[PDB]
Amino acid sequence: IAEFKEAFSLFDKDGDGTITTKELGTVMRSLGQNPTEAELQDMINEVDADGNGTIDFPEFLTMMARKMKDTDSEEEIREAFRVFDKDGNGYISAAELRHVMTNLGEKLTDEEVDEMIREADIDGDGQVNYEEFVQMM
Amino acid sequence: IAEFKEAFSLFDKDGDGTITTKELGTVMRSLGQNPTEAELQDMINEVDADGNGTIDFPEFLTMMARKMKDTDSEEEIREAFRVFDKDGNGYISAAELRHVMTNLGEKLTDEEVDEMIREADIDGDGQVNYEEFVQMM
Amino acid sequence: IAEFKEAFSLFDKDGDGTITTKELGTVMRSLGQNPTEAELQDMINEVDADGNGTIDFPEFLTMMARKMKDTDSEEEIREAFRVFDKDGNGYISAAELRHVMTNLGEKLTDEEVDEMIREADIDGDGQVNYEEFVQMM
Amino acid sequence: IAEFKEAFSLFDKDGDGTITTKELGTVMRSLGQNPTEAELQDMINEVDADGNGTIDFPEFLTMMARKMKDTDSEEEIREAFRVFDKDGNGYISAAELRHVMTNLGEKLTDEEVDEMIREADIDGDGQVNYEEFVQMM
Amino acid sequence: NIQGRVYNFLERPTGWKCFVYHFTVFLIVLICLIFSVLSTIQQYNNLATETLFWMEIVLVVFFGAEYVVRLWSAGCRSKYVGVWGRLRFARKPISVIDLIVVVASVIVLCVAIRGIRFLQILRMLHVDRQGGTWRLLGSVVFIHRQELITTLYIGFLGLIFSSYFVYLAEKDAIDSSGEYQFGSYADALWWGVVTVTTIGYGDKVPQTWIGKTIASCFSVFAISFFALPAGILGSGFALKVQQKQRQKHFNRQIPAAASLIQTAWRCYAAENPDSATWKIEHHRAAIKVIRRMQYFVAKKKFQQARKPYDVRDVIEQYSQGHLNLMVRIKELQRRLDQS
Amino acid sequence: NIQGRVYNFLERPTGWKCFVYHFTVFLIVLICLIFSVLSTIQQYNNLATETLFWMEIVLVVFFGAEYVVRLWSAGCRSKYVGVWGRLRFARKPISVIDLIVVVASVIVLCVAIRGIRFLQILRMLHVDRQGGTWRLLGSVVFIHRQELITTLYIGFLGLIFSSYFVYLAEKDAIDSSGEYQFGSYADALWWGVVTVTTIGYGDKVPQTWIGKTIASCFSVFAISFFALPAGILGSGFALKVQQKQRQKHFNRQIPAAASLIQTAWRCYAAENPDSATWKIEHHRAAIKVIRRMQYFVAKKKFQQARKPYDVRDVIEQYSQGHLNLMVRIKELQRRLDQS
Amino acid sequence: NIQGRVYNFLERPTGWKCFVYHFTVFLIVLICLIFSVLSTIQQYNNLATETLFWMEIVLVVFFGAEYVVRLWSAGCRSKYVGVWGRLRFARKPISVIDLIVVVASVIVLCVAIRGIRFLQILRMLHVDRQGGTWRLLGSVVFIHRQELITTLYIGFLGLIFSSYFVYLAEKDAIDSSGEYQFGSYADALWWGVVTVTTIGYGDKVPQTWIGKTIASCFSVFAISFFALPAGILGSGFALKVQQKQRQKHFNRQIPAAASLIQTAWRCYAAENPDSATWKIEHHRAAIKVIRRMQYFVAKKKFQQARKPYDVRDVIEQYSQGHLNLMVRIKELQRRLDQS
Amino acid sequence: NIQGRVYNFLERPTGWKCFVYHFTVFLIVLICLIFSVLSTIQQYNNLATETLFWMEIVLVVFFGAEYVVRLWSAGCRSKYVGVWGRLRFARKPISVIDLIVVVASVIVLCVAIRGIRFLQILRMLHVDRQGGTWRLLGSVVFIHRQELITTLYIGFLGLIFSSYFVYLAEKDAIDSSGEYQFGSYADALWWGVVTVTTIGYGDKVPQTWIGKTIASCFSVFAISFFALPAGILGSGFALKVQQKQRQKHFNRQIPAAASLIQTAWRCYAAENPDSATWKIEHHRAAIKVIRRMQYFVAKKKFQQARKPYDVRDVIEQYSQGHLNLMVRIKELQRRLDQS
Repeated sequence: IAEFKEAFSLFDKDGDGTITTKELGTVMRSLGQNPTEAELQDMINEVDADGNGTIDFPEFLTMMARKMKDTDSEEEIREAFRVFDKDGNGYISAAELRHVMTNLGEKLTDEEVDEMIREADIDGDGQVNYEEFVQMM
Repeated sequence: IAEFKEAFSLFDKDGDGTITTKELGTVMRSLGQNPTEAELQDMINEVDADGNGTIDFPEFLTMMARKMKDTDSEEEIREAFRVFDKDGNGYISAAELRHVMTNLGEKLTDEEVDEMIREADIDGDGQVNYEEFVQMM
Repeated sequence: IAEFKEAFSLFDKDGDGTITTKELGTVMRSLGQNPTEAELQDMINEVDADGNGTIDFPEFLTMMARKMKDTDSEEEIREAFRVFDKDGNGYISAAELRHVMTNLGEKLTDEEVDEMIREADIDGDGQVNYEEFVQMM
Repeated sequence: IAEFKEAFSLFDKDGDGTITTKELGTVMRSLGQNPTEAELQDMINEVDADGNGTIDFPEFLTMMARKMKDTDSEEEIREAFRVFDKDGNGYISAAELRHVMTNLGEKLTDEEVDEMIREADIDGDGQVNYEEFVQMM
Repeated sequence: NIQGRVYNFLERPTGWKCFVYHFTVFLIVLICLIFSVLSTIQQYNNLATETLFWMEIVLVVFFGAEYVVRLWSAGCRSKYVGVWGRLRFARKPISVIDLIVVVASVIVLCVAIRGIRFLQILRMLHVDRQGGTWRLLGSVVFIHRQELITTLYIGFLGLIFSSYFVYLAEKDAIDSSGEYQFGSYADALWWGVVTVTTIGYGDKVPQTWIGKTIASCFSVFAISFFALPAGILGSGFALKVQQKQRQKHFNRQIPAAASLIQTAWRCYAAENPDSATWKIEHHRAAIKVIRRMQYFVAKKKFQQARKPYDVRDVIEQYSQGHLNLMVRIKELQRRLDQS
Repeated sequence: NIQGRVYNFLERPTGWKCFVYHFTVFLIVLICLIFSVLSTIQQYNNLATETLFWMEIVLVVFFGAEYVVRLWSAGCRSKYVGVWGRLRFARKPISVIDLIVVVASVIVLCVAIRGIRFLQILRMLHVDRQGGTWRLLGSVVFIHRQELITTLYIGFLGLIFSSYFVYLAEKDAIDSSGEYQFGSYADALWWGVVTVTTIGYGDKVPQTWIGKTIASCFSVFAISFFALPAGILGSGFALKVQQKQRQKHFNRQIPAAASLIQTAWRCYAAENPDSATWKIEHHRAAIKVIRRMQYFVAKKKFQQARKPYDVRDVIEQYSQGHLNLMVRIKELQRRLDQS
Repeated sequence: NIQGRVYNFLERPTGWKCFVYHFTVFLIVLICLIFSVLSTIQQYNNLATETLFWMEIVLVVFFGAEYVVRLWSAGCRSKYVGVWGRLRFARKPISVIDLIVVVASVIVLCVAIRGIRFLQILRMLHVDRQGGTWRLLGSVVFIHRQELITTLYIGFLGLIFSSYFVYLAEKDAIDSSGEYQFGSYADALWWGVVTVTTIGYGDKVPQTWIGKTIASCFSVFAISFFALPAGILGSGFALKVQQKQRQKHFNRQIPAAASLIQTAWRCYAAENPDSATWKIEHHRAAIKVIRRMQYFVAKKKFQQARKPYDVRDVIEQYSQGHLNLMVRIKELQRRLDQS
Repeated sequence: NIQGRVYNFLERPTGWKCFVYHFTVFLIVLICLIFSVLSTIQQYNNLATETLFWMEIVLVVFFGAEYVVRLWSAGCRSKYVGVWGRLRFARKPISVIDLIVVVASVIVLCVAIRGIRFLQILRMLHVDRQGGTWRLLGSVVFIHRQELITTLYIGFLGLIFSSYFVYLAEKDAIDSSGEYQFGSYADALWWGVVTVTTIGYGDKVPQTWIGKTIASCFSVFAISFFALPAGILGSGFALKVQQKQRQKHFNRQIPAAASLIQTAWRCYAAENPDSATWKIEHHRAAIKVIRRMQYFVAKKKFQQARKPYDVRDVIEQYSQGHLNLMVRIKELQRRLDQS
């Protein structure tokens, strides 16, 4: 319990006791992502609980305490798939899913898509049942 | 059928499989039009069907598959003429039409206006019946 | 009748047949006013009747054909005075009127204010009847 | 009575009879505060009574004539405390109050907070009764 | 062009002079109705007939002459020019109503009270020429088609159920004089219709405590479902009225209107290889597509010029300005890094 | 200036002290009415007359003195100064009503119950002095003039048709006691008026299944057209109220108000060739046109300062800022390309 | 995939061809009800029974075949595939109602008028399949839950108090024929329920001046509290309708929808140390937190894409643009101070 | 802190556990009322008395114990601490009502049916503790105070005039049985009150054509003025509800709240010359004025953080950004002209 001190200190390089935009940007650049100032702004804003522009340690605990598999969040993933379903029947073609996940948004690489298509689509036929795929995730 | 591959490839000079703003601007500049970035932005936006900022080939087919002579579009041209009609009677003076089409908007050259005034205004008198003119077009 | 050709041609130095922002600014600068681009923009906009950004001669006739002493415009001047009247009784102190007309808005010079205070305030006492003053103007 | 002439003249260094943004900024910089143009803008706006962008002497008297201990202003201070009260019971922990007043907003120094915590919190225990604290101020 | 002058007066009135004429015609028609009402009363039956004879003989002639003048004056518009154009004008429902009433009055005077009495009522539909009231009400109702259907369906279902329950609880009760009030399901349904519309004639009242309890629980809830369409339509009318104060000024839509027509003509003109529009050879294939895009851009821009203001225009304006300033700033940047 | 002090108290009350006075006057007037009502009843006829005599003899004197004091105090405003100015003040409808009621009361006391009874009712119109309620209702109704006319017309037409059909279906049916209820079109119309306004006295009820079916189909649809004006007006009132929370603060409209007056005076002053305004020779012709443009600009700017906030102001603000920044950026550009 | 084609026709109609079929079924069902009503009347009792027998024997068969076809066609959706999936489909209330009515009709025909008469009424609940009307009304009511409770509570309290006061003032008064109308609190409450809902049967009217005064003061104030829910709901419906004209276009929400799914999968994939997502060693702890933040950012961005436009989006857009331009300007500044 | 735990349960319920308790108490109270109603009926008079005795003897004890527990638990809040603080709590109207009902029940049981019957009605006012319904209705009514007064005044005036005219036209007409219906102005006024509120008991109906014409012209116009307050209030409620979807998120108002308190304390601290706030000698006079300005700035900023979004915030945001960018651009300009 409370091993998050290590990660929080890793993010807090200068040790002021808070996480600023510059530190987050430097850590991201250490991984070669090269984000813009705006993305860092939204990322910090989405966690900020006292509305000061920085991230304190208890806010870090609060953010890390959240968990998935809640219905209010599972419904979002369910609704996201229904945008591409042309009939709402619960089936989507493998080729369409591959094209969408490769050529839009985050643009995953082919290797991640291939692992995904084997973790799902146990049916093997032309249509993939995405409801159980969402359930597993 | 499907001869649009030639035109689409002509627009797609670099061959990435899509039509970007730079390619459209270069093609336009090859014709000496010199548009601004904003005009290209709206022109690409008006066709974009997946909302990515670029034009794919199936979107090109979808755009080219649209046809005029639909009532929902003919009514627009009919309403456009009624702005200049001072009485809504369906008649407009030749001089007023010439002045409007020469000194406003796209500012056509005199030769195009002259061909237009002979393709229409078969009445020959002071007033031109624009309803049949819209019907022919 | 139609002596406005001289003034319109005076404003139209280059003789294109229209009045552009540059010509108006040059004429104003010839009088030492030095306006900003925005003021010229509103001044041209307030007259423009075809919405092209320039002023044509018939629009100049239309603007010059307007006349004051219309109730819809006299009520505006009447309402403007009531802002400074602390009681709505139809009386305002001479000192307050002088201070307002000298230290706000267009900031007239003392000589114009003095001519105004003698063209009005025939009462001579501490309060000036502005209703008849508006009526005369 | 009317000793405010000295302070008003002190603010009005150039003696034009009004208080402009430059004079206020210079006076503030003489004290080492270094404000931005926007803060001076709001500070002048909050007093301006004739809407000209400057401060006249009678407006200075009007602003200085206002007094605290009015219910419409005391309710604001009462509502401000209730944001941090987790129960609305009228009690707040000393540590939470110290942290809030040191790490947010104006960020007072420790010495001011210490004088405050002794001017209030006569109870001495873990919870401070802020209602009487607001009443005294 | 006196033809258009007459057509404006008869069909499209705007002045007080035409207002007085239409007001006089409407009041004459209304005065005609009142004497018809008094003719059914036995006391005034005799004189009313002779008065109505001389009123009708002049009113049928007045309306007959007006119709033919209206028909002739309709040829000023190009929409109705020609014989087939005028036959297209008589196809309008108002002209049909006028023709029917004139012919029926002539036939009635040729030869029956139940016919002339109805004709004098149908004559009231003449006052409104342009059909504005219907053209407004129909649109406002059509916008809200879903909720009206929902509330009517639910109210009807509630009425059907509650009336049957009341009939079950009431069919064996005798009145004070003695006549089984709820002796059939039809009588209970007639009672239910009277109560849901909050009329309450009082001819049928429940007699047993079960019926009274059911009616008390029924009234407070099912009544609202029948006063709801008025509440929906009034709010719709008010909201539609509010938008009239935010209209884009008509003077500013002219350039887009001109641009749409010009771009449409330019797109059409490409079909002739020798048209003068080429004066500005495989490039023509791309030229046609460029003009095709421009036509859609112009059409989209035209529609926005006829709508009231909205936040979307602000968002779009900021979008355009931001990239314009951005590219100029980047250009100045590059000019600086040149050295 | 005690004249203005008195006029403020009588005509333009704002304080609780004036509120108490007006409340007392209104309650005295209302108490006067109640004793008039009880005088018609035979039991209390005698004493009520003598009580009303002594009430009226003092109330006519109280109102008479108040009128002349009100008339004299009206001269503080420049609008009513002078003899003709005061005669202009008595032209107002409220003063006319007060004069009429005072004179009529004096004449009645000089010499009839049907007159004094009506006078004591007309006295209630005194409480409201400024006419605010009418000034609000009239504007709100005038804004929505079209839809009220539409709904009233349609409802009236539906009533006229349905009542005639019911009369046709019902004229031969006998009542239980025996009296032909729908013996004429007038009786059917009286029934129709009662039903559309959902009153339902129950004195006339259809007797045959055809009439009942027609009335059932008629009520559920034509009733809404008569409860609709209230729904329109309530929504209009609420929407008008909402705008009061978005008023531009009164302190910020002063500079535009000063600018309008100054520009108007400057435009007028050009008529005198020797006016001091020339101190700032064919240039005067262009100077007059420049001032003419400035007058219109100032007048346009004044109107926007009295309206509530709207998206158009945001669009205009962005428009001005964008070109300002644009021209400065271009200036810096040119400064750079200088080298 | 004819299974899906059939399921679309039966469950999810959109075309005029399906509209005609549903309209025919609904009108047949409605025609069934009318003959049931006429059977209670003694005159038409005989023939109606034999007509209803042959109507019911075919209508029960028609509905029975339709149910089994509907059940089989429901397996095209993955939600209902499998035996347990189909048993999940029959759990829906509409299927339960259909099964109940079919079984009850079969049992009734096997063997009672009070049962078949009720069954022919419950059959009307078949027309609406998707449950749209309830799905709309329930949401609209749920949004405004507080004010409806408030107004109902206040109206009920006022009714309870006023009825008791009227009972106190009226319990000793005799009617004209002679029957104590307000002989108990229950009768006064029955009178109160009739008056608050503005029905007014007129069977019970106050007789003493105290009761009349109390009722007059009561009606003008407590009536409004029972016509208020309709006014609230109508305005709510209209305001909800207005938002439909400001929908963000569905074509623009696709990239956010894709991004949400991709970020969620990337966040999940970190659990396997050998997953290919690592191909882009204590840095993994920070990588997981970065992906955790990105998931929340994407989820927040998705929700905004499904809401109508609002001023908050304008504020946020200006916020982003301002700092973007600001940092670029500062960069150009630094480039200049380099020299 | 079990005192606060108890006070939260009794005074400030939020959970389903407390919901069940309050629901049970309310249903017990409601069940108490029904047996009171049935006691007035002669048939059930006997048993109801003995049942009510044993119900009341336990209900008075239950409410008595609850009151003292509620009073003790109220001391957890600093607002009610101390003896005078608790006496301040009992000053609330709800506590007064509870004390009155408990004492009255005890006294009644000590010694009368007309008292206990009223007490069992007043007990219904216990269910709502926080006073939310009144706190909402009062505010909503207070916002729209002007239009309600206007419509009520106009409707009352119209009623007064029309009723007198009808009385004048009707006072000499005999009924069928024979009893002058409009024999006095009071009877005509009673008829008028019944018609304006669209109740229509039907006990008084006009008999002469003049009265019928006047009533027909009166109903269609004066009825709307009495159904208008409901239409105003419903729209007001809906518009107030709509604003709840545009609330500024509560998390973002914290810094302004802290800043207000800090600036207020700093402004106060200047009164002591030796306070540590001076550690940051005629400059103190200007320092006090600077802090005075800062206090007003902070107070103004606090209020904007509690209001919903509006276009004014967008205008202000653009205003600030424009000058910020402008001054930076001018600074870069000057840096360039340096060379």
